[PDB]
Amino acid sequence: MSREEVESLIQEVLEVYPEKARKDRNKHLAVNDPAVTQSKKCIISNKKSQPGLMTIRGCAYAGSKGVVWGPIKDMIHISHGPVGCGQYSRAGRRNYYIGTTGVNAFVTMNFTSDFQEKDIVFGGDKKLAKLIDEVETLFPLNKGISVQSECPIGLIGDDIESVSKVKGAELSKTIVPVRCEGFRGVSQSLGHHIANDAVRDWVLGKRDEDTTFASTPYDVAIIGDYNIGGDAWSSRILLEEMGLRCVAQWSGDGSISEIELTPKVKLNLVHCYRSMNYISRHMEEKYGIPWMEYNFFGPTKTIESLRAIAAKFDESIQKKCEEVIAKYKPEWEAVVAKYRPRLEGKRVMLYIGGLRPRHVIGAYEDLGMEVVGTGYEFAHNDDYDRTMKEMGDSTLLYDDVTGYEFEEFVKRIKPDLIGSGIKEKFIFQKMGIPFRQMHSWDYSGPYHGFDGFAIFARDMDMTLNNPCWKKLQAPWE
Amino acid sequence: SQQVDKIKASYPLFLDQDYKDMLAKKRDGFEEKYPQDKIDEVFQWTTTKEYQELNFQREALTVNPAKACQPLGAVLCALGFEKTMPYVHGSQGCVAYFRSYFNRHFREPVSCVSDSMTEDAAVFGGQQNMKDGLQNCKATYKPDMIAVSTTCMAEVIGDDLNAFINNSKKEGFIPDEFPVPFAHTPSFVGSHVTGWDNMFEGIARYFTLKSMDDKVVGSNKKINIVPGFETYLGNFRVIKRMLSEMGVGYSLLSDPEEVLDTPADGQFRMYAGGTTQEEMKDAPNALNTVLLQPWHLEKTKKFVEGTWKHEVPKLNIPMGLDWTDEFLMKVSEISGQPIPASLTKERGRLVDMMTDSHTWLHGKRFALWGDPDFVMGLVKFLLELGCEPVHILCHNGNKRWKKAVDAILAASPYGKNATVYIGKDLWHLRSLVFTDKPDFMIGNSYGKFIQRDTLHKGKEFEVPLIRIGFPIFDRHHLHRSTTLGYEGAMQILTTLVNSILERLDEETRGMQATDYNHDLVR
Amino acid sequence: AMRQCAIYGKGGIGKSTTTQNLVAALAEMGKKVMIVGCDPKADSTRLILHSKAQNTIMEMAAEAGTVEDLELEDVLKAGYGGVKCVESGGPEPGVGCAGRGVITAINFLEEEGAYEDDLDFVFYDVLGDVVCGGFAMPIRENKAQEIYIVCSGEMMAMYAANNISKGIVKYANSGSVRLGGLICNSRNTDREDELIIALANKLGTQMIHFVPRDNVVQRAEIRRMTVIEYDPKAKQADEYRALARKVVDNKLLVIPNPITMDELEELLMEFGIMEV
Amino acid sequence: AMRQCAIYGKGGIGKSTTTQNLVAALAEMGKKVMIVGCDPKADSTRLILHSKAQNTIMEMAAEAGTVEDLELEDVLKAGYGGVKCVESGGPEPGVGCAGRGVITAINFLEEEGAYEDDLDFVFYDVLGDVVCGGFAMPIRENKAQEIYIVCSGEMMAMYAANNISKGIVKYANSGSVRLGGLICNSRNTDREDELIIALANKLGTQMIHFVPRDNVVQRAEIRRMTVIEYDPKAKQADEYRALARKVVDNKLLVIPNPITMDELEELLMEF
Ligand SMILES: Nc1ncnc2c1ncn2[C@@H]1O[C@H](COP(=O)(O)OP(=O)(O)CP(=O)(O)O)[C@@H](O)[C@H]1O
Ligand SMILES: Nc1ncnc2c1ncn2[C@@H]1O[C@H](COP(=O)(O)OP(=O)(O)O)[C@@H](O)[C@H]1O
Ligand code: ICS
Ligand code: CLF
Ligand code: SF4
Ligand SMILES: [Fe+3]
Ligand SMILES: [Mg+2]
Ligand SMILES: [Mg+2]
Repeated sequence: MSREEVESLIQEVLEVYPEKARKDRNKHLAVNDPAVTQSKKCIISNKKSQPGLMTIRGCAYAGSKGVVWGPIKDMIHISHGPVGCGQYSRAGRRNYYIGTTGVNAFVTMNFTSDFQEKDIVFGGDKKLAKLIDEVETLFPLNKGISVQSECPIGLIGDDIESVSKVKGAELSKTIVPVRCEGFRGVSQSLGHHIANDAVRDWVLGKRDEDTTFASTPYDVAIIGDYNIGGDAWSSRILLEEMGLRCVAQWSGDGSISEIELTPKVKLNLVHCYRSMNYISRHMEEKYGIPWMEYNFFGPTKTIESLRAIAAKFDESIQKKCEEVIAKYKPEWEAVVAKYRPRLEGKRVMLYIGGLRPRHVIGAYEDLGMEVVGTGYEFAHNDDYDRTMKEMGDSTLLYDDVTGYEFEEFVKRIKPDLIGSGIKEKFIFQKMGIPFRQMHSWDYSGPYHGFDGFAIFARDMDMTLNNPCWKKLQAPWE
Repeated sequence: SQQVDKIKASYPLFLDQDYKDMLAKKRDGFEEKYPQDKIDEVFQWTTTKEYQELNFQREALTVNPAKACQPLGAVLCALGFEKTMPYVHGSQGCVAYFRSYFNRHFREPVSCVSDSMTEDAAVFGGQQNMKDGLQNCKATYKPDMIAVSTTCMAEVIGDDLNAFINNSKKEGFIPDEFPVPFAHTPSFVGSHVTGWDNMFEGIARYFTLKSMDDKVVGSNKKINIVPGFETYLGNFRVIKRMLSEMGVGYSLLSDPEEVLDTPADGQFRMYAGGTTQEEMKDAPNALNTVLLQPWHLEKTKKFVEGTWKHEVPKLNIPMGLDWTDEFLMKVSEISGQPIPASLTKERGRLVDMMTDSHTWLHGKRFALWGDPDFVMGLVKFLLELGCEPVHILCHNGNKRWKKAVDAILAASPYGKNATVYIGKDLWHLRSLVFTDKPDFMIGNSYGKFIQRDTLHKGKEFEVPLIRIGFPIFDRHHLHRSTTLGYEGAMQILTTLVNSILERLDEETRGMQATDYNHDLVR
Repeated sequence: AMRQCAIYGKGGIGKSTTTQNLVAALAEMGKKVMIVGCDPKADSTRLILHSKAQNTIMEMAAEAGTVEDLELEDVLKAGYGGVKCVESGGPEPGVGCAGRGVITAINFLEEEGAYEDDLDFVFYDVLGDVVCGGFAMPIRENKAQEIYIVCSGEMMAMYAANNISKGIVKYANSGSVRLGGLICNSRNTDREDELIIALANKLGTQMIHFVPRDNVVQRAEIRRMTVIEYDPKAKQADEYRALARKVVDNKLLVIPNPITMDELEELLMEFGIMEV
Repeated sequence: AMRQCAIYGKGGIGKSTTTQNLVAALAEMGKKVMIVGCDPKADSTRLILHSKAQNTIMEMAAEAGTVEDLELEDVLKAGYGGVKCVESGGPEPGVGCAGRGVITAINFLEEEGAYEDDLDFVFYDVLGDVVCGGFAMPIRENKAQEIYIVCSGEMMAMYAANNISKGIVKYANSGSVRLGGLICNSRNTDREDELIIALANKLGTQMIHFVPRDNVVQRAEIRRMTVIEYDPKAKQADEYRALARKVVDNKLLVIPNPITMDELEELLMEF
């Protein structure tokens, strides 16, 4: 608070770095101006991380396997390479699904080619071919396979496209080779892009010349909702109560047939712009399908989204929209009446991935809370363009923040609440600052939609006002 | 919908009729799902001996492994040294996973850095990343030591850690005397425990190799203890407690017990406690060195015997009654200190517990998995308790270890129905608990999906999971437990017999059906 | 109608010289050609551009930040006869991963659409030893369809030819790539032409042309040009035109049949190698 | 006082032949020597063994599943003069990662105590295309302390020398590996000896020996032998003994000062 003072804090924190890192990090920290429309004038993003500074970022494999492909429930996803990557990512993300796991669905499982030294030296294409035969033997109801490359696959030049084509034809199966070796790009983000392109090239066009699906004018798809703790379900219920038909959700609780049917819809509803804008633009260019961003975090944004979406159709849908909004009005008003008095005026700092750092702000504001700092691991400048108008003047923005920076900023701004990831959580709890996981929802949720808002409000209150936070100082000190 | 005074999270929210209806429409409309009867038929097939034969013919596919990769272990080793920053040369995705993995098991901060090698560093090598990374890390987080390991991309391209680190020093990116020990930790060799061995031997070498000339075995009158890969805080603690109780001078080499358990008192402590650099430098002057987990400390053992000239005792992990006895007698022999009355009494209290609970333990059948030393200690103690290990799995075990465990099994009439599996995974183990059902599984949190699968066949086929091992993500604070020594044996015994009794109560809780055996007193 | 060719053969056997002179000859007869250098030494386009340099894809990626920041205009340059030139780039010896450089570079060229179809030929100039998958990137599906192997009548050059054919069979059978012939870059050995013709038959291919050892090559090279540009009516210039025409008109594209070490030793003995 | 030596140079320049003929001569003198082949075509010991099949470390590892299951006496063989021979091995061309094969093989040798036993010399025979970190495994600390670069009076072969010296510098500055000299494997070019002596001084090293071009080298090779074994009294055999003697008594170990591609062009015009 106060622009000169925030700029002072930034320069103080930067003093610890060597010149090269100091010069770089300076470009990734900003004091917000809601007026500014071109964030390139104010902050730089989507650049390589400085070595040794404890970035919070992950890799392209996390962005491809962990985020986009992993949730698709009736396919089997191969972590191709050594045993590490697939094991750390096994069931760490709560992309919820309905299925019979190990039989027709496979999301929580870890399939891997478990590369050994002889596989590196002699290459793994023969092992991958045999692995695919064994998958078909032991999991006959799988509806397709993806091959998610880890680092060594990309270095040694294994030809996984050729293997996917030959085995695909031999077994009449969709097999999707993904070059998401983790050293590509600079973060999870290039993994999104690589994964989108793999969907485009290997899956999405499968029904291009099939007309057996009966489409309606109210057909939509939810693009970029990974159903964390059931988020997509509590969004999908609203769209369908509004009279729309949700043919697909990408990719939380998603199925390969939903993906193949998606080119038949009338409108693509994009929640996560960062991870799925690529295939959204593709679908408009090839199929003529328009897309629109929406936001189902909190009642103000949900209501605004529902009306914006409904205006895209006809009067019948707009009538149903207002009827949905009327139905849920006393529910979220009771949530606000109960929890807003407990949270009013509290100040929050966020640090998340590529969407939620701006997207959840409205929900905090519906509870009378103030977001005084936000930032992203891997957003691009078109994300910051959308962020600066959502944030207050002289709030702090930080891109690819370091462990050191984030801590120093928190010590000076002294938020009442911090919303970030598992690698941040236990640091700030020890400083006595209430912390909410804003990736995993701290094993709670959903937070999307009206039903989600009630849980979000409950969770923020339970943590911010918990009796544990008064107990950190021993009485004799 | 929500009632504001009884808000529903995902469970049981999505059991509401309107959500159930919506999910049914999603499935039938767009998922083109196999019919339920087909799903049931395939599920039943996956429980058969026919499926098991296909399953065990796998040569290329791994499903649900029960191991992780080398640098995970290197990081844990490095965390055990005073003000030491683990540093993994290579790709940053790895480090985000290492930290998260450990965050979830210990519920604590885990500090580790990367030098973020990207595509152009893969092609040109990571020398510049090491230079900037070391300078940056030192300036920013102010460690007294940086312990360098590698991710697999840096191992494929053969980045020479030694050269890169020395050039960083020669070019003034970090002071020449600043300690930067290193180890190559290729993920496509061995497992996380191999990484721990490699890191430790690297650190030991760094502090002792050049200064052996003034060393004299036995001159500091201590015993070195090397714990290996250890994720139970209680295990570091119980070893220190017993040695102090005996009045034995000791030095625990790699000791992350403080940094993994800092108080929440208003400040974040990036570092706490740990083995000091002086302790490592002075280690060759110890009477001897004891390795707590010998089956993954073979490189360390070669270095300690060949360079420090310590006559490392041939000792099993100190788990269960016999092997804790042998550990204490060997420590007594090395140090000259008698085993004190207090530890003798503790032993007798474990024996008392064994006599008290033997009737409920007798003949109970277990499947179990984990790391090689842990698994063999658990097998040994199960035999002592009159239990039957049946399915013993160690995904990262080797042939010599398997023969050693077969020999332990053969030495007891309770080992007659047991088979030891190496290089097999939890999908293999799944088949085993269907075709040759045990009473319980002892394993880590990944076992919960097997329990779920067995219940779906039927309540009478369910195999309950007993959580002992690593990682444990779906219970809280079990990392504070002990598995070593008499104290760990008491904790394990208690967990086993009460797992048995908990299940028997569940099976006898049926009013006017099974509750004739719902005894108050057991 | 765009033909892609990959040139293989032992290091220092004359791949880059022969390729660039061949390509210059091709341009000289009106063909539109691109040369893709797949050798981390990055000297595969020096004679076509004039100056000994050309900024490589990998170093320009390192300058711009990542490969994603790279523009085709920055790394693809035209030289003699309008030939388009590009180098993968790579590390200096004994560090890094040259193989990944080739992978990155060729994926980049594909993605940025460098294969415009205003091209009659693409030639890949590839590292001698081919020690990993990356150096086979040029002969995967939708890349080079024809392979020419440069060798000579020396034992080491012929073994390499045979060894490289071993590696070829994998990609010929997974894809459509074929061996179009052996180019004999002469080392003035006894009965050199008959020896290579004989090896060609063993493999099932042909000796597509015999290139004489001429020091007009060393002349043009220090002058940083092809012979075609340096002295258009040298006899060696006519030799490259001849090779160029044969390549254009070649229809012999086979899957090679590698021979054993004992077979290769017997062949050289048949041609007098043990005679003093 | 075992001396570890690594041989580098332009592809096709004669590294493997020169190394094996050198080693035969050392063994003839009574030196105990091990040759380590660091090339996936595994042809570094072909002339020393030539009797019975050689199995490579990587091939034997694949058959056994991992390197840990491998024993040293399965892959380490003795040939002419009791010279001990071992090959890294690696994939056929165009697949896998030969660089990692060399790393793995040398790590194995280190771990299994190959460098115990009282050897006077170890030679690493490396391939010409040093395209990654793995092929510089032989010059890491605790490996080769002396590098000999084989060259000739041909341009490509001097540019290779210089460029290899470039690569050597990061290891030389960080450890104890040093350039021991240039070995001129003659291509019968005009005033070749003077010219290589000249390049040596710009770099700061020496031309330790001039090896004549003699087709007996190729005749011996066809018979899978060194000249020392094939024709112990040939002129060329005496050349290799001469070379071996210099190597035995050599003390000149320096850090290379590579020159510009311009200075090299200067050298070749001025001759
Ligand atoms: N002094 C000499 N006179 C005549 N021929 C010689 C020679 N030295 C080596 N040769 C020949 O040169 C050819 C190549 O020799 P060698 O195989 O030793 O080269 P190299 O080891 O540098 C090939 P690479 O780079 O693939 O590793 C062999 O046929 C060998 O007989
Ligand atoms: N036909 C020829 N006559 C004379 N010298 C040649 C001929 N072809 C190539 N050379 C020379 O041989 C050397 C190696 O050629 P180069 O094309 O660089 O080999 P590679 O490309 O196989 O590494 C170069 O100096 C070149 O000038
Ligand atoms: S996909 Fe992205 S880091 Fe858009 S990689 Fe990440 S389940 Fe975050 S801010 Mo984890 S761009 Fe989703 C995300 Fe947001 S895994 Fe989840 S919470 S809305
Ligand atoms: S960026 Fe994997 S965790 Fe690593 S050392 Fe290799 S096995 Fe282990 Fe991303 S794709 Fe994966 S997670 Fe890293 S390795 Fe690369
Ligand atoms: S062999 Fe090829 S893939 Fe392996 S490191 Fe060397 S260059 Fe890279
Ligand atoms: Fe905690
Ligand atoms: Mg060339
Ligand atoms: Mg050789």
